[PDB]
Amino acid sequence: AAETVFKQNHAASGFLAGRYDAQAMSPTMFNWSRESRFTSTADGALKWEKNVPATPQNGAGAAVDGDGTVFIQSKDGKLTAYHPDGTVKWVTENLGTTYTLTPVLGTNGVIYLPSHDKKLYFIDKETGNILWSVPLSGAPSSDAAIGPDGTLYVSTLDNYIYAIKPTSPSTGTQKWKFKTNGVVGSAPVLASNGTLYTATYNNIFYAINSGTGQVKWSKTTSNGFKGYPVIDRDGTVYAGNQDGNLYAYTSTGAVKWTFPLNGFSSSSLAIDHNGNVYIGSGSGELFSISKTGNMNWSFYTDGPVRTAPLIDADGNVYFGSDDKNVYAVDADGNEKWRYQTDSNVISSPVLAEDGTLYVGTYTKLLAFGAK
Repeated sequence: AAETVFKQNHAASGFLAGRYDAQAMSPTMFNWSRESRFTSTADGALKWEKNVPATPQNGAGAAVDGDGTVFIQSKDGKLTAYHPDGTVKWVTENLGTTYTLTPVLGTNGVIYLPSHDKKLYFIDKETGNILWSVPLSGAPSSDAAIGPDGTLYVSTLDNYIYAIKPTSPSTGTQKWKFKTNGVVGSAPVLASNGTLYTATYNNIFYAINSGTGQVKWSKTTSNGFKGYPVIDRDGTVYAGNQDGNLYAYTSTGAVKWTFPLNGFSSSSLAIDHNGNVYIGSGSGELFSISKTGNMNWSFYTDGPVRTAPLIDADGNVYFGSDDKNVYAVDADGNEKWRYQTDSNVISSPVLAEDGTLYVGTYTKLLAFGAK
């Protein structure tokens, strides 16, 4: 257990509060504001590095529990639990290859990991033993988002949104399922009013009632949305589109505004307690954009920014780029430090209680400790 509990929301965000491990330091990559409640004095000095070969979907990465244990999947079928000092705590194998997702930490020590084996794994966080699995009709294309009652929402590659009850195979596991029109590119996120949001590469944006699985409203665009959106207190969805614009939709489906990214959207989003939203672009920039759609600042890198940015309690923003640099910037967009590595930084950063920053590439998991 950690000092303070994990919250999905600050005053300016509007995600649906789900049954996540409130005692963990970072129990989920997305479906939360991505503004850490922790500060960090990390100055860019590498604490350690491990070889974690991965191809994470939409910037998936590690999770950290209350004890500081770092859980991360590798594309060799392994789910590894690391102690804070880099030594292995346990390892479970034969869990799925090709693609990597985030091991989401639910209540009662359960890790929820969807597997390319077309299974949803219930894994004990303490030992790494598989409690049971739920079969999926297709390969999963998203992390597991957890509802208030523990329902798990994932998208599958055969064009479905699945609502799975967090129960043993002794009962029916399907709360509902929704056949989507096209390949899901925007993974399910959930808003305070109970709406689930997703989108497909047939250019359809869905607002789905997460209680019944019925479509509230939908919109088509000229191009497809990609990544995990963020939601503000008013229920407005901010989502990056491959046509080069960040869209903002109100909860009723009205277009609040758009902002041009000078390139295809390349990362999922973050929202701070002042209502600013952050997104990376294929143009190489990491944008900070106000709630009214005005650009606060733009940090330039030499490659597409695919890591979903992370904000700490002091307003510093951490991310990585396809120029193979890990970046830390202050709340005004000025560089604090950088770190050159051998592979593209694509696995979104995570912050531990003591300010240790974990971030990953295609080959390595990195750890930047305190100063």
